[PDB]
Amino acid sequence: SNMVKIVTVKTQAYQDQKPGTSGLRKRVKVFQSSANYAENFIQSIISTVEPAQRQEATLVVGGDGRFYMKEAIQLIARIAAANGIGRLVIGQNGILSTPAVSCIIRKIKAIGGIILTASHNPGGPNGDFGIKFNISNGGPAPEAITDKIFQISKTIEEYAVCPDLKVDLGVLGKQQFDLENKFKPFTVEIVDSVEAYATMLRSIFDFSALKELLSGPNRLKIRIDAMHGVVGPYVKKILCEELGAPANSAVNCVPLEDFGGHHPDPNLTYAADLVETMKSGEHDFGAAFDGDGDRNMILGKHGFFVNPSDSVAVIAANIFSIPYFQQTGVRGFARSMPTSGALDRVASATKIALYETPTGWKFFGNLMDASKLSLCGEESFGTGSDHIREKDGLWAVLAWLSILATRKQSVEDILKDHWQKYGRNFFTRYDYEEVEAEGANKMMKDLEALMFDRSFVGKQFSANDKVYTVEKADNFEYSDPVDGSISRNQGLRLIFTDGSRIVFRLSGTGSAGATIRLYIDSYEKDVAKINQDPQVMLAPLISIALKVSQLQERTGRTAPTVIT
Ligand SMILES: O=P(O)(O)OC[C@H]1O[C@H](O)[C@H](O)[C@@H](O)[C@@H]1O
Ligand SMILES: [Mg+2]
Repeated sequence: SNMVKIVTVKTQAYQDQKPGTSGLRKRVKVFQSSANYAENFIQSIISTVEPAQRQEATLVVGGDGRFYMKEAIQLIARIAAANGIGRLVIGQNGILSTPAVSCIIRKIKAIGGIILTASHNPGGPNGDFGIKFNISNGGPAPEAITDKIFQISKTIEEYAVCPDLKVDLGVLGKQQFDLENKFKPFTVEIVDSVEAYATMLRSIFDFSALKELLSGPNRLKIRIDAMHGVVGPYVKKILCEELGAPANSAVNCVPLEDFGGHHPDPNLTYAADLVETMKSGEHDFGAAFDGDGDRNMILGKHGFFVNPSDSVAVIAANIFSIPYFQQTGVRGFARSMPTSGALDRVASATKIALYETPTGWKFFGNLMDASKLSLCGEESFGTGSDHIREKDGLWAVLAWLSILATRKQSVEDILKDHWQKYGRNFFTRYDYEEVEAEGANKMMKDLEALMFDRSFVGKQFSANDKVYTVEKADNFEYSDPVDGSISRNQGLRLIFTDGSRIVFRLSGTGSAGATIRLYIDSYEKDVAKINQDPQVMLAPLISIALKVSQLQERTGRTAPTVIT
């Protein structure tokens, strides 16, 4: 069973195996009931590697532990072997967080990786399955490569497979497979899921300082919720075993194939258990990760909610508490365009460049690969640095713990100090889910044409005490300074003279009919206004956003589906 035949299987192409920014995501039942669905796609990824480059190539493979992952990893090995891929590096039990895969690709100079995750979407027999492809910089495959995969998948007629090859995913070490009529062996390395990632973090952060923060009498009390997803064993081996947090600090830290039956998505309703725990007042700091570990929600004593746009501003303002940045320097800051302007206040005060990018990783990774980006953030619970080429939720928690250790203040007092220094960007996102496309597209086309008229800049909108004056209004465009690409129609912005913004986007992650995302960013300098309820302070700007867009009239919605 270490010697196996290579066979050619005739297959039929599917027409919809189109990777997006985040991979190919289908319902598990589709993968199961569509013959050769996964095989076709895996073969299609590998066909993008020139045969002459396969023998010396390594692919990193792992996923978030959801149902169907181990069957898929076996299939990757069976096809990789038969196609002449020299070596796979696989996390034990198939487990690798998305940041760990990025770490390992870059550490061992793999040609890329295949991540078995649908991120924050549910899993289990009735949920979703995802297949991501990352390339040699450890980041997501860019669109030129995912298009080739899609093209290959639509006309594929056969794949090569080693049907008798079986990998033991549970034991560490090197497994070799001799292939019938092939001279060199196929090699699988099962590595510890956490080791390489933990070794990386060990050089970024001061584990001594953190261990002192988290251990003993006056320890910072923390509660970390992996939501039954991939970050679980990372929490246990790093925060508990190595840094000395008591074991009760790690909740939902055993990966479950169905993520305990819930969405592994960190926000106030999907992580309501963590929130309710934090309300008790016993713990100083709480955090939640998504299913594959690149997203994070940060909570403080009493359930104080650090909104992600503030979180990256705070890290930016205390960035040299982290030894990595002490030693590399700060090459730049970035946030997606819809993210709040809190980061800009910090970057302006410290004379560091601020990149405002369209939604999507590739803009961040481009700037990182150019040595221009050290810290980036997304209002959708994303924080990252150039230590890898994916966002990193556990990294962001360690960043926070490092800042708490040097600041010696509560999470809430750090935010109050921040807002007093930079002013506060009150922020919320309204999601209108599954609105009819005709209404939503009409709402956007009409609003854009309203904004383009000569009189729109300088117009004044008032609601209560607030007056907002239009400084600029446009449909966001981005000329990418690395790859030359021009990204257009990236979101309608109403930029007011006072620092506030309204942003409208249509979601590019198509559900079934459009979803509208309305971002409200209201800047406030007054000290008697910075400690107010955000929804109260955002109401004037929300009123204006609905009035000028005519959203209720276009869509029939009187209320968002989700407020964040
Ligand atoms: O285009 P949208 O629907 O607004 O989604 C954009 C989002 O897609 C994924 O969920 C990524 O994890 C996020 O980085 C990104 O913000
Ligand atoms: Mg994710």
